[PDB]
Amino acid sequence: SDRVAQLTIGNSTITTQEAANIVIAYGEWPEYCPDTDATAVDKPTRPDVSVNRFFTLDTKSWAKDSKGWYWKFPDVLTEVGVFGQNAQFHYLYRSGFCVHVQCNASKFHQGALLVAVLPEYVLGTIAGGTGNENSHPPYATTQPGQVGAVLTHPYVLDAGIPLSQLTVCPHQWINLRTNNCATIIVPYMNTVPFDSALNHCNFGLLVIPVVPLDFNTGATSEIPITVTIAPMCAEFAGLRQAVKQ
Amino acid sequence: SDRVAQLTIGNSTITTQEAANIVIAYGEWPEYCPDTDATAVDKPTRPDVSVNRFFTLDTKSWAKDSKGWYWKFPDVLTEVGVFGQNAQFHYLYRSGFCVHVQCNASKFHQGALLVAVLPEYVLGTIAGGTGNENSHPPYATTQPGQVGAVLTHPYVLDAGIPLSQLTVCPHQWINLRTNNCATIIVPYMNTVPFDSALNHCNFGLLVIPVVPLDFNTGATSEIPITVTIAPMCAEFAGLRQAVKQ
Amino acid sequence: SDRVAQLTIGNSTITTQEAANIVIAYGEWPEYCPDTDATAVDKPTRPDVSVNRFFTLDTKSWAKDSKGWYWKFPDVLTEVGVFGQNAQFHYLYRSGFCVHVQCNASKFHQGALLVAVLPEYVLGTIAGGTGNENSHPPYATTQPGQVGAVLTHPYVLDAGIPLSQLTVCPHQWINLRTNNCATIIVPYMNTVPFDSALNHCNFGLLVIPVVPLDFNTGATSEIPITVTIAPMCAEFAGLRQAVKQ
Amino acid sequence: DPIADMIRSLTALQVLPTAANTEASSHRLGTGVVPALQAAETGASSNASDKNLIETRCVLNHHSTQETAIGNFFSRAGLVSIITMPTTGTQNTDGYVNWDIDLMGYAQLRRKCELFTYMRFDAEFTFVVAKPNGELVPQLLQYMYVPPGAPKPTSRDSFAWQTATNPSVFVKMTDPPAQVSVPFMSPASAYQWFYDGYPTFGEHLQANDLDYGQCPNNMMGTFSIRTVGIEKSPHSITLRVYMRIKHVRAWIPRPLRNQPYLFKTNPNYKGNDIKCTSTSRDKITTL
Amino acid sequence: DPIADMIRSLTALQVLPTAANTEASSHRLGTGVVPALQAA
Ligand SMILES: CCCCCCCCCCCCC/C=C\[C@H](O)[C@H](N)CO
Ligand SMILES: [Cl-]
Ligand SMILES: [Cl-]
Ligand SMILES: [Cl-]
Ligand SMILES: [Cl-]
Ligand SMILES: [K+]
Ligand SMILES: [K+]
Ligand code: NA
Ligand code: NA
Repeated sequence: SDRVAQLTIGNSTITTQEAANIVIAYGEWPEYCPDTDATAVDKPTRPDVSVNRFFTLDTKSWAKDSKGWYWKFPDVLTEVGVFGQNAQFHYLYRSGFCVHVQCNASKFHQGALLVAVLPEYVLGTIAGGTGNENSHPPYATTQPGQVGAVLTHPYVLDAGIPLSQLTVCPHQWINLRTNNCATIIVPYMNTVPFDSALNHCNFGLLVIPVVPLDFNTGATSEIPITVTIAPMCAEFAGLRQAVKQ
Repeated sequence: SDRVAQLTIGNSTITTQEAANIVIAYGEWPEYCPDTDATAVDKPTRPDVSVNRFFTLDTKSWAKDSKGWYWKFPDVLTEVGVFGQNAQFHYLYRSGFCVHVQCNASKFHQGALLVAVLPEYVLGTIAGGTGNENSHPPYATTQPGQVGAVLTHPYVLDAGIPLSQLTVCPHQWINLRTNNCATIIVPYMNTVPFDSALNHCNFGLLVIPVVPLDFNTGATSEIPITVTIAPMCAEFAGLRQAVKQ
Repeated sequence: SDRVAQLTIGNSTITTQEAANIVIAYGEWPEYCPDTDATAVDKPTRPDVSVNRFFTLDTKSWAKDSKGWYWKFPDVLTEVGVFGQNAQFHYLYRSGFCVHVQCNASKFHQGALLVAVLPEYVLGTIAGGTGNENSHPPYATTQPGQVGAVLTHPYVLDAGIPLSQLTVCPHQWINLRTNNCATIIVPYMNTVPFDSALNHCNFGLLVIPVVPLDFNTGATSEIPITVTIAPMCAEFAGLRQAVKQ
Repeated sequence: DPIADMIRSLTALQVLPTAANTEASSHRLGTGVVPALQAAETGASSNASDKNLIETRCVLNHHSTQETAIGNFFSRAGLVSIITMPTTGTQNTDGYVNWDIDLMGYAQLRRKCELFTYMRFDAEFTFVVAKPNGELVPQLLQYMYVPPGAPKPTSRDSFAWQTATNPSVFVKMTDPPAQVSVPFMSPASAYQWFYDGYPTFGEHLQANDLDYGQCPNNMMGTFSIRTVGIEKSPHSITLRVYMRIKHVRAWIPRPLRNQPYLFKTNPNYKGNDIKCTSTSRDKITTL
Repeated sequence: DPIADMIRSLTALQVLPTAANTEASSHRLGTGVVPALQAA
């Protein structure tokens, strides 16, 4: 009655029989931009069900030695379905998200993933190792698309900050002996009411195995992790021709 | 609170800690024949507790290659306890039934039995294979007694009809990972208010493994299936000497 | 909601997620001695939290061939913490107890311990085998201290009485497939309102494996048993210098 | 008084003239409620509806449910028998025919009735007669119903055709087709297409295993026909009999026949060629 | 009208000038209640 759940939005429904509640980031539900805060004068388009629905991205495989992955929003969907199309045809975009990360194993496996949302996830480089080289991450690393990317130094989140403190951000854990999914509802966060879905990623989703996967040999070894996300209250403005970047 | 249950009738009680509800065939509880529907004028005998109680028949063994079994009612009990005696001494009989099929395994076994009640289960022969021979089933096949019989062609229920549609009849499934028994309460169904317990079988109980039993070697391989049934509202009339058939 | 529990007393808290209720010996909660029953005239000291708290004694290891153990009260604590100190400095003592015996295994182990409290547990000897020798148990056997002792003939509780009837005393069972602890609350029982904590043991705690421990080789074989007890309503009187015995 | 121990259906009918409407629904995100999850083991069918699995609009559905009422499904005349009286051959150069009433000889109607275990109804019988090539000639015929126990005619001029009590119909092959109404005649409360039993007591030796499944309560007697005349008629005659069920009630639905029929009186099927209910394909992942 | 389908924050601020007080408590012995157990 807290372990079972159903998420239905648009023409999509998710079920889970081993949940651990649902997190509402910073205690706020997503909402369309109100007239007091807005600044752009054109009437926006709010497609509703064609874009506020669940999209499932490519699946990753969890190994006894995985470092961890991350995805950027709204990058992941800029080229998927009607949402992506709207993001390309408009200068301005704004929305919230429902993030549902899935991973099930058996009562004989063990491990724990930390699933977190980090607003304005700016990445850094290892500075040529010595620290004398002012290198920067390439587009493919800052905006990995729907495939996401791999962390090279999870301990410092590839950004000089401690993973140990990431729990200060909206999160849940997928502890195999307890649950098989994490759900986080994220409201729009930015210093401006609307923004470009192409140039600015509002937040990043990190999935890091803090307690490594383990199991006796003979047990299923392919333990995937799947990410399903749904935009909420997607709004768009500043219509023109389509732009990919 | 729906998975646990107790059935007490007569001097017998059944318990189960892994049930899946109880079915009341066609939504009707068994009941004694009312004066408007009755036709025979003699006052019937309604033995009550000596016959409306649970009787457990011979157990069958479920193998990775079993085809399925069936029993006919009231044939199964015509020679058991006080019920059988009453069925033999009287021309007329009428009753309902509580059918409880049992089968437990382990959280590591798998398989699914379909437990169904089929009114007027008339059997057919394979017609000499070619279909040019108008053969018929022998007494032993139409009225197998308390041992029941084996289906030779479960897919067509040995009667030219699709097993795939048997769920249109009162039924439950025993899906090893979910429950360990099926319970169906059956009311008297016939075109006449009372009938011969010897010449006419009101319905048949089918237990067919639709999803075959399986388990890793080393696990218990003897997985029995037991049938326990209880007549309900048994009534008899037309007393005379005992007749076995 | 009967399987989960928490015991908090003093600066100590016990938790369990596989309990089987709690027993209140003879239906009575411990209580301080009332003025009608008391006889000693000096105002007693009732230390409260420094002595009414949980103390965990040495752990025992359960083997496929263990006979069973026992501890005497208040002997077990006469030399532990502030309770022991008070028991040594005073002639008179009185208290109740909360006994919590712990033992967890896996869903693949099996066995059953009978946990019981036997008031005035007087031990006997095997009388030189033949029964012609009027031998007696040595101090170390009658008052084994916090380590407890081992039963040589559990069937007769080393006292010529049947283990089969011990359930007539306050008890619980730790049946590995069901629970992992036993909890018994014991009130002061004696023919006098206060007594010596050194010369008289009010009751004995017996932990006997009636259904032997078993498991397939490969499974964890170190299955300990731990005893944690808490004096309740401890009262002391007749202050003088400390005496150990 | 001095001995204490000496002292239903949870579902009923509704009228549904139209298909259910669809109420508009929005997104539902929460724990505890989970309509998409079911337990087919219970024996019940899923209770989930569109609004629980997706976001729906409102739809005022006026589709009628009337054409699927069993009455409209069955009250359509179907062929139940073809009787022939030829003039030359081993068939019936006698000028008359006695037919045991058994309607299970033609599949179309039979499969429809066998969808149910018991049926009670009245019927309209239509008799379409002509020469075997479809031509019509001025021939006078007599159709007579001979209930169980009534003397069956033994010739074109048997006394039985006096038909003083049995009902008879006299019609010309040139008149339109004769048509009559027949009441529900079983001594039972309903006709039953399946009778898992034997008609009589006794040992059921393999010699009389043809008794199995034979329900006397469905045996309605004989239907006799003749050309009306003392002399033989020169015309071969073809009589097709159609039956239209009316005032019908049905009980206990069962799986539909999925193997061709072999015999009127039993469900025997061709074991060497057991047909699959569905067509096949190569892979479960391809259409 | 002829087309039906065309028709927040659960936490807020408090003033806390001082650290929370500690209320006196005694022993609690029972089943069902278990505050020490959590689900991070
Ligand atoms: C003058 C015209 C007379 C027409 C009389 C026709 C009477 C036929 C009554 C219909 C009875 C329903 C059929 C009953 C049983 C089935 O044939 C059984 N399968 C036979 O075993
Ligand atoms: Cl690292
Ligand atoms: Cl088959
Ligand atoms: Cl012993
Ligand atoms: Cl005549
Ligand atoms: K409607
Ligand atoms: K304060
Ligand atoms: Na449901
Ligand atoms: Na808690």
